[PDB]
Parts: sequence; C-alpha cells; structure tokens
Amino acid sequence: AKVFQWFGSNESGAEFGSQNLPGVEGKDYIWPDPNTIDTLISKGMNIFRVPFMMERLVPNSMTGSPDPNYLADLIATVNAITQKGAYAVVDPHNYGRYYNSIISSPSDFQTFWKTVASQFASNPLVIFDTNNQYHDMDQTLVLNLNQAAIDGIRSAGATSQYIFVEGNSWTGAWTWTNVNDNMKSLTDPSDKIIYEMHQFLDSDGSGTSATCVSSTIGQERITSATQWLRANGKKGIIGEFAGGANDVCETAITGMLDYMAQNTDVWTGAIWWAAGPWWGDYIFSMEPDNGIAYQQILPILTPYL
Repeated sequence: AKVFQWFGSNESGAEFGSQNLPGVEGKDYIWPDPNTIDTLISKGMNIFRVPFMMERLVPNSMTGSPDPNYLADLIATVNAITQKGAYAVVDPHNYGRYYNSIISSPSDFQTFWKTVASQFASNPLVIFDTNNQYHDMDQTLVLNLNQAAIDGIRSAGATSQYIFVEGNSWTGAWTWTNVNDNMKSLTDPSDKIIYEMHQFLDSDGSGTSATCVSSTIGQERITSATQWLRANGKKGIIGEFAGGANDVCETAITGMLDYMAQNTDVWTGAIWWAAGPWWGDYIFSMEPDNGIAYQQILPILTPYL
C-alpha cells in the first residue's frame, strides 16, 4: 500500500440526477466503467468509492426489497473492483435523507443496512459507508443513525469489513471538532470503524471552484480533526477531496497529504473526488484517459501510490 492503508478515487455516476427517481439508467445516471477502474488500479490506487442513491437501490420504503436492475449493477461494480484485490466503498450518497426527508427512524435505517450488507457479507474487501454527508439535522440523530447502520451490518454477518462512519456538517474535517464530538461513542464488535471526513480547498469549502485559498489551506483545515482522532483513539480517512489543476492547489494537495503521511497513527488514507464516466470537462475529473485531474493531478499523487 506504500504510504497509506488506502489511496484511491470516487467512482461517481450512479447517483447522478438525484431529482429524477427512479430515473433512467443511461439517461439520468450511469455506473462506473470497469476498464477505467483497471487503469487506476494499474497506477496504484487500491480503494474505489461508489456513490449510489438509496431510493434507486431500495425504492419506496427503505425497509423494502431492492430494485433488481440497480442492485445488479451495484454488485457488478463492486465485484469488478474487489476481484482484483482493491477495496470497494458502498456509499448511499444520501445526505442523511430519503425521498428528500431526514431519515428519522434508526430502526428503518438498520433494516436498510441489513438488506445491503447481506448482499456483500462474505466479501472482506467491501467497505460500508453509512451515508454521505449528514447535514443540517439533529446531532444525536446522526450518532444514532451511524450506530443503527453498524448494528444492521454486523447483524447480517458482515463482520470482516470496515465501516466508514460520517458526521454532521457535511462530514467536513475543518468543522469536525465544532459539531461532531459525540461521534466518539460509536461501538462496533468488529472494532473496524473509520471516521470518514471530507475536505475541499476553495474559500467556502464547497468543492465547486478550481481556485484554492492558499498553498497551505488543506493541511490547515485538517489539523484539529487529526488531534481529535488521536485524543479519542480513533482512525480516520479523507473520503472526498480535490483541488484545481493549478500550482497553488497542487502545492496545497501535496502539503495536505504530506501532513497526513506524518500522522498515519490516525490517517488511513484519502480518496479523490472524482472519477466516473460522465464528468467530461469537470475541473476535478480523475477519469482516464482525458480527465483534467487524471492528466495534471495524478502525477503529483504518484508519490503516495
């Protein structure tokens, strides 16, 4: 694995067009291309995070049965990643919400997670990610949803796999200590919780501009999260990060990762946002062979692979 336990990319597309449910495959959304994943594997990446919509995988009620077609494509994508030996993160890219309403039933969420984990229980290279970027919702609820997900996953017999938990405030690293302290209390009989945090480098942290605040902004924005993980005996991962293809952002990216590399007692690695087949000229596209980050950023990341 060289520098970090995990270093890789998001593989985005199956969650596209979230205003259109169920939406239409090939029109509103698309699954990752196994051939370009293989290229990224060949460059040394060993983790691929796969966003999908909860409502497309389990329509109508989260306690119901899966949609066969969307599930079949999730299964195929996971197997393409893991058959080679890399890790696949199963990411319900749902912001703590289901049909655009806050998930307020931990029991219902636990049933959803038993359903999903049952599909992958024997695969130790699957990582379950409780939900992408909880935000603007009750802090105790976020804790309880993460715990319910863990309980559902382990109840399915999926005991070998790591579980990525996410906090409130869009799971931002720079905001973590201000809001997410209660997340320290999560329990897991397999002792494989990783605290996933996200971090962008533009002024407001939204990850929507190619301009970075400064050449040190990434390393600055993760220092207090690093100390929190260490003080509480936890492990973390950066599950979503990017910067534009310019000198300032390239320096900020390297400085962030160099800082994480001297703090591997807590940091397990990082996952770029994003590859996937429908990004075109996106400022952060890691998609081989022509994404701008694949061409201009990947060369600066090779030291960590």
